Amino acid sequence: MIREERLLKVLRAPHVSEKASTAMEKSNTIVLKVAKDATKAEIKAAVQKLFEVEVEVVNTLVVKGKVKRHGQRIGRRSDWKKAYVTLKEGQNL
Amino acid sequence: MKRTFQPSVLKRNRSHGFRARMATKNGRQVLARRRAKGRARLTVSK
Amino acid sequence: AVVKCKPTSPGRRHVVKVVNPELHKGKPFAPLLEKNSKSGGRNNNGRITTRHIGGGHKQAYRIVDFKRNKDGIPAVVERLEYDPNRSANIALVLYKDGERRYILAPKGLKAGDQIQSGVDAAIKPGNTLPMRNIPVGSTVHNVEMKPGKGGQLARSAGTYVQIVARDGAYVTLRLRSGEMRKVEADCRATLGEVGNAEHMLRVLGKAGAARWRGVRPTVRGKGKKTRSNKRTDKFIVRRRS
RNA sequence: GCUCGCCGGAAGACCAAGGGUUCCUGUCCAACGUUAAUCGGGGCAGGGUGAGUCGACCCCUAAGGCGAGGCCGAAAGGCGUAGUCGAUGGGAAACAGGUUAAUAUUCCUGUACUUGGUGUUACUGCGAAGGGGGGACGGAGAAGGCUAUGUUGGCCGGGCGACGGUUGUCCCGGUUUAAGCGUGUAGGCUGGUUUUCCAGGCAAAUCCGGAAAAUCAAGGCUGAGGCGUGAUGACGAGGCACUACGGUGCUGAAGCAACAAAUGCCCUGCUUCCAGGAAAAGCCUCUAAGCAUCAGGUAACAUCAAAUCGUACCCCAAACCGACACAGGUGGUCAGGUAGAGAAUACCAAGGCGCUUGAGAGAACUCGGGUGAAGGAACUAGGCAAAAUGGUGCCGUAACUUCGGGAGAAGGCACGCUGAUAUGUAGGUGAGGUCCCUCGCGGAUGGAGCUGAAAUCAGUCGAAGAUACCAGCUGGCUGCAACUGUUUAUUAAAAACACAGCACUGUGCAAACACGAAAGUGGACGUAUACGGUGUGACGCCUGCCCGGUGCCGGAAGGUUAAUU
RNA sequence: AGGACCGAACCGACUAAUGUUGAAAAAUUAGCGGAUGACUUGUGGCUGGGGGUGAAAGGCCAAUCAAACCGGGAGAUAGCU
Repeated sequence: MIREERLLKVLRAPHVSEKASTAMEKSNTIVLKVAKDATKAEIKAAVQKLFEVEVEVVNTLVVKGKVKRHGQRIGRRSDWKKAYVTLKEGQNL
Repeated sequence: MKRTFQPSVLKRNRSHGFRARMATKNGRQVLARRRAKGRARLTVSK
Repeated sequence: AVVKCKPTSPGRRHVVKVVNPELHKGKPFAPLLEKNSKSGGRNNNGRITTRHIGGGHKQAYRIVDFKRNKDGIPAVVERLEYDPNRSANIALVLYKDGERRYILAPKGLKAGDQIQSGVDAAIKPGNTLPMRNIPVGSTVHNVEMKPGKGGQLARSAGTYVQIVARDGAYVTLRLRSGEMRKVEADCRATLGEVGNAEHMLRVLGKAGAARWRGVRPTVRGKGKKTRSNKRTDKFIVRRRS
């Protein structure tokens, strides 16, 4: 009951980092960058109906953009949400 | 000694916020003239 | 009863305390506490209009009934309470039907007394009945100026009004200020006189007594009458002397 | 890596406002750092903030804001009803241990807990924008118990000392363990149960309140803490095997007794007191219309969900406010050891630092300090600055006085350590056992070990025994002011201000006055023992005579006078 | 209980010195007062300039005040430099 296209568009792409790798090898957790709203229910539905795997708990956080001023030109980064997804049953990448 | 400027977002946005300014007609004229001038930030950016 | 505290130190070196043991000790009737606390003496605009006022200790307001519309229902007085709003004390009267209301306690009213209003109440202190049934020459308190309000005259401590004559539908009084006024006889009146009249004995001891009561200091900066009403001249007979 | 020093009721740690990525890793020294700058709060790239149990959010609320109708005003606009916003308060729930370079009560093992929906079981009177309970409240004081915490004893594992002794009443580190569950103690509060009736709680009500009777006086409510589970669990020094020298896996015993004790809890309590010390929602009971096989409510069962927002970093400073990486200011919580009256002062535990220019020289002079023979305010407008006492218990303590005070008046007595009284005294803390015992969170008992002052005698050390820091100089005369306090931020802190009391004057309630073209509000949800204005300023002796003129009160034979006709 | 005393945090700096182109456009050194109430403070709201407020100095209203800041009258006027 989460509709279509919305589930496909909610998530942007997975995130790769040392912490992400440690989480993957410790608790089989997946770190994703998702849309702005990116509600927990929408993320759950998208993961269930896209990766065909079960999700135990969904945790999300907002990462504030940085500043990369080039000299008298203050340009701030955009805003994106980081979500941690725990499967507990899927031994996939 | 305690200085004059004591930062407070609540006080600033309640004494010079967009809604507070627009509540009275005088603030509406202030906003209109600021828009005519072309100020990037009308009142405050929370 | 006044107790002269020993002059241990200035500021309560010369204080006079007005204590009265029979007054109830403890919390008041909670269901009768509401708003109208310390206002600060500031109008809606926010400017000073009654200068030398402000502050004061927090005080709750107790609803007190003056109409005495309950007629023919005897009530028993249970205790006496001190009302910070008014100098005079109040009496907690429980009606036979179960009503618990407050009323100014006269001097002759003690705990465990029967009070009944109406046109058939006996002529004894504490009762209330229309002035049309009040014998001439009997002192009164809580006098009413127009029926339906209840006791607009003589509400402060030790205030009494002596009836001199009726002279037709109206009735002529003599207020404590020393002036005779004509009032509608249908107005309700309360027999007896108000309670404790020892208000002047206390001297407040020190500055704090007046300061925390809500009175600010008066800062230094005659016979010009300013009475101009021209509507109650007929009602009033002669001014004070 | 080591030595020396400072803070350690902070110069430490945790939070909200504050700033918004300064936090970690890799890399560079042009400027940014008052100096070189491989370093950093500087530049570039990458990573980091995980919530039903934190808080916000959110239901209703105080001060206060907006304001449909409506009032007023030439209009902008002013007040204001229903209503709606508005915390600085109130409402549902979590901890032990571990983890990353950086995040945790958020992730991992466990015990758990609050709320809402879904369907089932059996029962049944359910249903408010209403009533009632409590929510729900002030200053001060205290005793009695308990907890964190600290100390001592045993125990666990390791030691025989770079130099005189150190197998022992010697040293080293530990002797830690949550939320929940049942017990409901110490303590506090309340008098209960049954039946009939009722001008009240806007109409009604089994509910509250009121009136009658029968019965008991033992029933109920609240209530820290300890107890067993929690936990045959976690942690644990120190050890046994693998190392990219950063680290990895396993093992692991004591983990108990006594004392002290808090600002923390019992306590939103107890006593006193005048200055009499908020509202609403959350929860429970009944009724209005309605429904009365329905729908709903009751306890259990299985399941679902608790959306969204910050979780880095400093938070008495290099990160906030002061133009600065500034001798300044910034709310709340944690509060160890030594001696001590303590949260001041002196040194230490964990923790953080030696403060962004250094080395020599050892002159005059400037700043802050140490001692100085003789005099001791003699200098100076001026005891200004400086110098001296400084505590404990005892003796003693004047004039006056409102009998409270003066007063710590002035002036003297002893202050270390050791032994005896008494191998450690009174007090307190306080285990077993006898007797019974609802028989255990029972009582008369009787001493284990610990604090041990205070008091007398004796011995001894030095010039000084409060020997450190900390810590009143002392009395008299005299003008001013009742005392305490308040302002001239930034030349005058008072002899100025007010101050408790007193005197005069005006105010009859739609009160006087003030804010306002005006609705309206303060006065006051008060009523001449109250309020407004003026003058003086506790207390004792008095406020005496005078109405020319100036303001005020009561008004009159009379002279003068506009609008108006 | 004490608008009590001695005395911490806290509260305005009174006194001599430093600083007077400072560390600071008002602080520090060492004494001094209150420190249970006429006390102080955090968080929100109100009193808006011929007005506010003021235990009264004609103080404060943003490092300023015997009348704050901004735009306009306004290139005010000036027998003055």
